[PDB]
Amino acid sequence: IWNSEKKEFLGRTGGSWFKILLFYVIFYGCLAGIFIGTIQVMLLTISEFKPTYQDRVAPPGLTQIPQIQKTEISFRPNDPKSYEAYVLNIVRFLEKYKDSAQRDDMIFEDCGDVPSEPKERGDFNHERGERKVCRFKLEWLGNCSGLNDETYGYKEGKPCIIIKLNRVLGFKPKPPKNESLETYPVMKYNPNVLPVQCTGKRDEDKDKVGNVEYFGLGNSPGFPLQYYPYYGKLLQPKYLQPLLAVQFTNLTMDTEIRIECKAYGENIGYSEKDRFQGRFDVKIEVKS
Amino acid sequence: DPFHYDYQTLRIGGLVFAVVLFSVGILLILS
Amino acid sequence: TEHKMSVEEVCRKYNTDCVQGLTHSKAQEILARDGPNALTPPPTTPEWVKFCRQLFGGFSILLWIGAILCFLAYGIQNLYLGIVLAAVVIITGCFSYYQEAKSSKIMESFKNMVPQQALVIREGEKMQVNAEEVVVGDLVEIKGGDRVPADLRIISAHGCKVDNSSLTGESEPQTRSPDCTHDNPLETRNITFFSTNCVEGTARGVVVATGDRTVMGRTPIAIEIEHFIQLITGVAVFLGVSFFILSLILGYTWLEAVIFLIGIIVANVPEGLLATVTVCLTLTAKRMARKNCLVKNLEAVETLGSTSTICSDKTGTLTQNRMTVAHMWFDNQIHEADTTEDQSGTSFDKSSHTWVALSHIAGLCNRAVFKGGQDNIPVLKRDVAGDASESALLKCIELSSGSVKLMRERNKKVAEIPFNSTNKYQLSIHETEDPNDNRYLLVMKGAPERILDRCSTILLQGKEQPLDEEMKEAFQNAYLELGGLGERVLGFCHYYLPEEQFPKGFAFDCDDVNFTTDNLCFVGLMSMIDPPRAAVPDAVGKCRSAGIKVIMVTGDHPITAKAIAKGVGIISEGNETVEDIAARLNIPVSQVNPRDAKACVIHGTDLKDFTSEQIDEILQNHTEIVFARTSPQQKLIIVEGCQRQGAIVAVTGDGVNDSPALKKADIGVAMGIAGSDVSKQAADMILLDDNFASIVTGVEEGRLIFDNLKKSIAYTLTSNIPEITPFLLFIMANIPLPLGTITILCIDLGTDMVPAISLAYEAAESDIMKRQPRNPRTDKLVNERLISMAYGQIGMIQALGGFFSYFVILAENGFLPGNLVGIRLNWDDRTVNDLEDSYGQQWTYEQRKVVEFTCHTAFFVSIVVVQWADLIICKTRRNSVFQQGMKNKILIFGLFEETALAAFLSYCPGMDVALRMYPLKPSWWFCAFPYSFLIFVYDEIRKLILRRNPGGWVEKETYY
Repeated sequence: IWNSEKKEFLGRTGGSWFKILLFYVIFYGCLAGIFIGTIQVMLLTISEFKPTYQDRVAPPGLTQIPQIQKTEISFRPNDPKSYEAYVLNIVRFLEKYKDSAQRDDMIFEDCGDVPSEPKERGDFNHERGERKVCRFKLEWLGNCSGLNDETYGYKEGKPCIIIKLNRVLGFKPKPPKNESLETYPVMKYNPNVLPVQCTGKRDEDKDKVGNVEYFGLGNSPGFPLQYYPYYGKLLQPKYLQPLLAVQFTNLTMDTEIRIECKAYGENIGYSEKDRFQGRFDVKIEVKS
Repeated sequence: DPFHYDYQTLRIGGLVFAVVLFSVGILLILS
Repeated sequence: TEHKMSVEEVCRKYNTDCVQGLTHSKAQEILARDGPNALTPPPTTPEWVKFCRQLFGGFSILLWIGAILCFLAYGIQNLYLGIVLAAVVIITGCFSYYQEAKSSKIMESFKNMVPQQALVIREGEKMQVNAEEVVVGDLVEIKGGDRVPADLRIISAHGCKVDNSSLTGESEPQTRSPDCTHDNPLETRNITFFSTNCVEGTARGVVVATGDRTVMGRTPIAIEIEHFIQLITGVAVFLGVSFFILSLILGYTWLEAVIFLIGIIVANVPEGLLATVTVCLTLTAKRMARKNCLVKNLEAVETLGSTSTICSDKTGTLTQNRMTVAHMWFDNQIHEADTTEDQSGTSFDKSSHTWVALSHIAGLCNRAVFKGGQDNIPVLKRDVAGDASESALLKCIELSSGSVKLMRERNKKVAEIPFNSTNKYQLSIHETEDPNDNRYLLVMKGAPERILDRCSTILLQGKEQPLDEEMKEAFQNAYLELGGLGERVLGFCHYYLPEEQFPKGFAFDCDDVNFTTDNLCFVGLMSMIDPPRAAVPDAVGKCRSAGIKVIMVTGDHPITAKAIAKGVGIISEGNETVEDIAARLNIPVSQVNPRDAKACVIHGTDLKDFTSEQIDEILQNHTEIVFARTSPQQKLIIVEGCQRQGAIVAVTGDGVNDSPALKKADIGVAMGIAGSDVSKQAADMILLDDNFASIVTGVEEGRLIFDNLKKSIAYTLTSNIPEITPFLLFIMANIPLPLGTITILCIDLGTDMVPAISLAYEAAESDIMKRQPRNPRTDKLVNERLISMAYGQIGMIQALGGFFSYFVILAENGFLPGNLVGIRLNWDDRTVNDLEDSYGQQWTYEQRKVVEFTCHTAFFVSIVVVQWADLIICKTRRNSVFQQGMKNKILIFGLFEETALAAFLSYCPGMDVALRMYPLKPSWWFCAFPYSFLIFVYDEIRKLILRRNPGGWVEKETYY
C-alpha cells in the first residue's frame, strides 16, 4: 500500500515493461496457432454428411410443440389473454407447414397421400445433389367442428397438441411386427406407421381421461414412414417432418389431468431417467 | 448399424487397463 | 531433605559406601523396584482422537453437517452436492493426517538418537551409564559443563558452581560446598537440584531422589507459505461469490450455484500446500540425520541452507585430536622422532637424566588408569583417556618405561585445580623420586614463550647453565622451523622446591598460588602433529565454490595456525598475508600495502584491543581469515561481528564457555562425542561426529530443500489454470460447461495434491554447491518468476489440452465448434428437448447432458495426460531429464497410479450415476498427447537456453 512502489524514478514495478509483453504476445500467438491447427486437422476426420457417433442420440425423443414451462398447460377457456402464449407458439411453428411455402421449384415434391414405405434417396454423399423432400399438407390435421385451418384452443376443447418425433440423421423407425398390441386403433396396420397413444397417468387419471382424437396422415394414429430417413440439414434443408395433432374434447373442468403419450415401435426405446425419450408427459387443466 | 455402441465391453477392457497400470505401480516400488 | 544431617547417616541410609558406592548387582534390585530415572510424560492420545480432530474437528464441521442434509434430501425423494462435500473433508482430512502421523513418527525418533550419560562410581570404579539407569543410592561424579542426573547431596566438592536457572530463573551460578549452610533445602549447599547444569569446577554426590520423587518431579517458510495461502484464498472466495451471484442472475435453482461455488473455491487454492511444506522439512531432517548431522528445532532445517559463514575451531573439528610426537629440540640439537616396536635408528641417547626428568611430569598427571588385561595389546595402541597433549607425551615416554602402574603408584598428589581454556594452568604437586632431595614437583601447561619468560636457566647435559644471547635467536629459528610443518610445540616445566623452605609435612592450598616457579630450569621443546581429517580438504574446497566463507578459530601459535590452515585449505594456493609478502621481498611489514593480501592471522590478545569498526573492516577486507590463540569470549566477539554485515553464521563449540556464542549465532553447532551437555543443549545442531565434513553435507541437505520445495510448489500451482479457465469461458463465451465439480476435485485434490510429495525425493542437481547462498530476505519461496510460469506458461498449455478434448467429443457427436458459441442458454434449459445440432438432429435434455458429462470426463483425463509431462519437467529447474535420469521410484509410481485412478473412475460401472462420469472411447485418450509432448519439448529448450548463457534474460524472468 506504500506510495513509493509505483514509480521511484525508473518505471512501474519493472524496467521498460516491454520484454515481457513481447514474449507473451509471441508465446500466446504461437500457442493459439497450434490450437487452431489441431482443431482444423480434427475437422478433416469428421464427415460432412453424417456424425461420427450417433449412439448418444438414443431412439429419438417425443416432444409436443406447445412449449410449456413446467410440462403443464393451465388456462381458462373464457378470458382470451390466458391462451395467447399457448396458441402463438403453435402459429409460429406451423408457418413453415402452410401450402403457400411448399412450392416445388426443384425443392419439394408431391408425396404420397397414404402411409407408404420409407424412401431411400441415395447414399449420404455429395455424388448426388440435394434431395427432394416429401411435402406435408396442413389440411391433414384439421378439426372435427370449427374453423378452416384452425390452430387454436378455443372455449370448446383444448389446443391441438401437435406431437413430433425428434429428427435423427439416417434413422428408419420400425413399427411393431405383430397384431393385437398395446395400441388398438380402428385402422390398425403394421407397415408405414408408428403407433402412438395418449393414455392417462393413473387409473384415477384414466377416469374421464377424455376422448383422445388423433389427426394424422391417413387418419390413423402414427407417423407415416415415407418421410424417413432424415438426410440432414446440408442435404435436406426445409425438411418438413411429420406431425400428429391430438385434440382433447371432454375433460373434467377445474381438475389437474396428467397425460402420458407414448410412441410404440421396435427401434423406439424408453428410458427411466430420460422422461422425454420415446414418450412424454403433460399436465392440462382448465379453470372454471 | 450406427446407433448402438458396445458398452459393457469398453468397461471390461478399460478396467483391465486400469488393473494393469495399478499392478505395475505396486510391482515397481516393492522392487 | 538430608542437608541438615551428616553424610554417614545418609550414606548408610541407602546401603551405600562413601568410596565404593553400590555393587554392580544391587542396582538391578532397586532399579527394577524404583523404575527408570525419568520424569512422567503427559498421556498419549490413542491415535484415533487426532484422526477425528481433523476430519470432524475444526472449521470443517459445517461441511459434514451440510453433507448429511443433502443425503437425507435425496433419500426422501442433490446427491451430487452430498458427494462433493463428503469427498472434500475426507480427502483433505485423510491427507493432512497422513502427512502429520508421518512427521510425528520422525520427530519423536530424535529423543533417543543421542542418549543422556552420567558418570557413576560403583564398586570403586567409574563408567558412563545411561542417565535413566541411575538408582536412588549410587555415587555419581558431576563435572563442570555437565548436567546432574538426579537430586544430589554433595559429599566432596572441589570448588564448583552450579547454575540452577530453573527454579528461581536466575542465571547467576550459586557456588556449591559439602558443608551445610541453610536449613531450607531450596537455599542449602549440600543438595544439588535435579535437571541443572554444573558450569565450573567439579563435585561428587550421593543420589537421594530419582525420577518422579524429585524437586523437578513435583518457521519463516511456514509463514511465507501461510501468508501466500491466505492471499490466494481471498481471491478464490471473492471470485466464488462473484460467480455465485452471477449464476443466480441467469437462474440455476440455487443448488447448481452452490456446486459452482465449490468448484471455484477448490480450483483456485492449493488444498494441501501447507501439509507438503511441513512434511518436506521433516523428511530432510530425517535425511540430514542419517548423515552425522542432528537438528533440534525444525527451523534449523529451514536455515543451514542459507549459511554464509562457518566459524569452526581447529582441535577436534578439523583434526582427529589424536596427536603424535614427531620432532624435538633440546641441547641445541635437532631431532626426528621415529617410532617402532624394536626402537631402530637410535636417533637419541636413552641414558641422560633429562629424559626421565621430563617424563616424571607428564606420566603422573594422567587420570587414565589402564584397563586390566590390555598388556598383551601393544602399549602403543593402549588407549589413553585424558588430555591429548599429555597422552602423546606419555606415548612418547611409555615406549621406554617398563612398569607404568608402579610408576603411577610411586608418587601421589595433594590437590588438583580445574583447568581453563584461558587461564591455561593446571598446578599440582608430586613428590620427587630422589630420596635425599625431599622436594616436590610442579606441572604447568604453557607456551614455549611463556616458559622462556618464566625460566632464566636452561638445562644442558646435567647442569643449569645460564642462557646466552644467541640461544634465544636459535630458539626462535627452531620455533619457526618446527611451526612451519604444521605441528604444535609444548612447554612443560617441572621444578624442585627448596627443601628448607618447603617442609616435609606442609599442607599448602590450591586457590591461592603461593608456589615459587619463576626463573626455574628447562630442557627443550617437543613438537607433535595433529593431522586433519580425511574429508576436510574436500569440504573446504566445496565451501570455496559454494560462496561459504569458512573462518578457523584455533588456540595455538599463529605460525602453526597458518601452516594448518594452508594444509586443510583455508588459505588457498595463490593468496598470502602481509607478512608473507614482506618476507618475500625482505621489507618491514609496516610499509606493506594490505590490499594485495586477502588473508590475515590475528592474535588472540591483539583482538582484545580492537574496536567494532576495526573488526568490521577486518571482516570486510579479507576473504580467508583465521584467528590464532583466541578465547571463546573472542569467539563470541567474531560471531557478533560477523553477522553485523548480513551473514548467516554457524559457529561450533563444545566447551561450557561457548553458550553465548552458540546462542548469538544463527546456527549453533555442538558435538555428539566430545561436547558438554551445556553446549549440547544451548545449540541448535549436534554433530554425531566431529568431522566438519558433516556441516558441509548438512548445508547441502538444507540447500536441497529449497530446490525440491520450489519444484513441488510449481507442480501443484500449474493445475490451477486448467481448473478455473473452464468456468470463465462457460459464462464469457456461453458454451456448455466443460468441467464439472467432482472433476475439479480430482484434478485439485487428486493428481496435483498427492503427487507433489514425490518431488521431495529428488536428488541434488549438478550445481547444488556451485552457486552463491540465497539471501533469506530478498529471496522468497514463491516469487513472480514462479507465478509467471505456473499461471501463465504451463497452466495455459494444460488448459488448451483439456479444451481440445472438449471440442473433439462434441464435434464427433454432432455439435461442431462453429455453432457452440451462445448455445449455453438452450443447452442448460430443461424445457428444450429438441435442441438442434450442426447436422439437423434434435436432442432431448438428458441426451445432451450425457454428451456434456462425457466432455467432463475427457477433460479430466486430458489434464492427467498433460500432467505426465508436467511432473517430468518439474524434476529439474536447471538440469535436463536426459542428464538427470529417472532415479526415484515414487514419481514413476505417481504417474502409474494417477492414470489408473483416471481409468477406474470413468470405466467402473455405477460411476455414471454418482459422480456423473461416463466412459470414453479409446480414440479420446490420445487427444492431449500433442499438448503433453509440447510441454516436455518447450521446457527442455527453455532449460537448454538457460544453461548456455547464465544470467541472461531467460534466467532473469523464467528461472523460478
